[PDB]
Amino acid sequence: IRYPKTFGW
Amino acid sequence: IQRTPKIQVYSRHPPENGKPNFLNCYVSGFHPSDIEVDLLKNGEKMGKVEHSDLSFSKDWSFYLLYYTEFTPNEKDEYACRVNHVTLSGPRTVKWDRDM
Amino acid sequence: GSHSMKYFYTSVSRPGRGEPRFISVGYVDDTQFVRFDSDAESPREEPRAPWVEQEGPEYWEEATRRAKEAAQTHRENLRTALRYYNQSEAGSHTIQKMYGCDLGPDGRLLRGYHQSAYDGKDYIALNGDLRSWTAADMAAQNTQRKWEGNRYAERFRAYLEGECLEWLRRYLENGKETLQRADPPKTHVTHHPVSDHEATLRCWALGFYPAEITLTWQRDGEEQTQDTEFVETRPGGDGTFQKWGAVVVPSGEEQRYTCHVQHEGLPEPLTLRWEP
Repeated sequence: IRYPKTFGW
Repeated sequence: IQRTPKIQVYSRHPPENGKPNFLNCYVSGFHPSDIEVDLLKNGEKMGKVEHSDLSFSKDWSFYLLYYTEFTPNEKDEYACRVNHVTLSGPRTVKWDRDM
Repeated sequence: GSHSMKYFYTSVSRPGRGEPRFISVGYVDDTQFVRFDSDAESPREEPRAPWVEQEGPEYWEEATRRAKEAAQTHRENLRTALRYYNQSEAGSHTIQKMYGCDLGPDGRLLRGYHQSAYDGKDYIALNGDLRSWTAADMAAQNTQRKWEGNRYAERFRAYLEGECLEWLRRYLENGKETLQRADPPKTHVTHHPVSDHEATLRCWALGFYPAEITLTWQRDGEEQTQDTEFVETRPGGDGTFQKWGAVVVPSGEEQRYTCHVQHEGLPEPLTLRWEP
């Protein structure tokens, strides 16, 4: 399963 | 940074003349991901060539597997042609049943 | 006996040719099971393993959602990077990101991964302690600071010990006969004369899983690096792996060379000689 949140640079 | 692709053209199983088999061209350690790969029979692009989904390894270099179904013999010659920004023109690697 | 789940992300900007291409793939150990491509005719999370197809619609919808969100954010990261390194919007650039978790035999988290590169070079990576970040340059220090500001390492750690492990175990159970297998390599030695005073010995290892394997040549019981060529482990195209190691030998000394193969599917390591 993928990680829900994606971090912005 | 740009990296030159490595090419390995080989068969899934040990080749036997007249016996159906699978031809693979494995391109790795290249960058960027923009690349063109062709499987050739006697210098001409084969009928149905597909490839795996783009992925990369520890050093971030990409790798792809192109493949088709082939039945090896003695008179036919198979090869893999690769085009990449790091390559001065297309590079062609003939399939060697010893490798 | 220690398994792993990893996701790989690749975003490539293509000025003038529309939005950047986004390709993400999921792996359990050395087996791909999912795939998302923004250039697919109907972009969505797709199964690439037989044992993941049994997941109901909710799984594929949620996975597609997360994949798309990742694509958007990556697209924003491209722009942010253009601003950081002060680069043109007419040039092509690439962001790569691998993450994932290692399930230990004791059922607890063994290893954690969250690392990302820009244009093929390290950008920012989660440290082994799973609490701090390492930035490769000045531009990445901004990302590091702002990631520390919103406690992202901790938030990812919650996933590492949560959904990641749960779903990893699930995948392991569902694909037991293909993921928890240890298929040994079919091996053999071949002989290929180089001239009249030399000949190449090639040690083969075909159809093994996982990809982890060791091939060495020895002369009189002593490892040899001189005049040897070991090719990069390659996929079979059917879920297996291959590898061969060659050594150039003086004609007449063939019987003093031995090939040594170590693999998880092998009860004991193999010692092979050329059998004409």
